Amino acid sequence: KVFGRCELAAAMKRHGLDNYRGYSLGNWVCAAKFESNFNTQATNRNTDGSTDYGILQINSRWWCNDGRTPGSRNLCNIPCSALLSSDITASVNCAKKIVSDGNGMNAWVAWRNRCKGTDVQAWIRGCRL
Ligand code: NA
Ligand SMILES: [Pt+2]
Repeated sequence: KVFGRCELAAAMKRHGLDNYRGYSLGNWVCAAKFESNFNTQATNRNTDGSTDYGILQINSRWWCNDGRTPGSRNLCNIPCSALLSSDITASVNCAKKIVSDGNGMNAWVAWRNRCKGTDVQAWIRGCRL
């Protein structure tokens, strides 16, 4: 599913990401734009053999089981395919564990490099939230 910007903002808000660990909703919408282009089906292979999955590009190295990342962890206790659903619940629930783990949104390379320190409130402008 490719979300619209305000459509994703509404879903992320409903699932409790606005101000989650102090990150405003615009931070999460910006992170999903640059991680996945708002596409729940996005997948990208990492150099270490792991893969990033879904609208927030969650890594099989630590967070999910994809059956091809040997020696890895599954800290969200899910198959990585759960992170590709049109329903973002599994991605949002897993993102909450990631952002809680001590590095905050720096875990998302695209957030660090393209969102951090920018006018992230622009990402929710015009939306009826
Ligand atoms: Na894993
Ligand atoms: Pt939820």
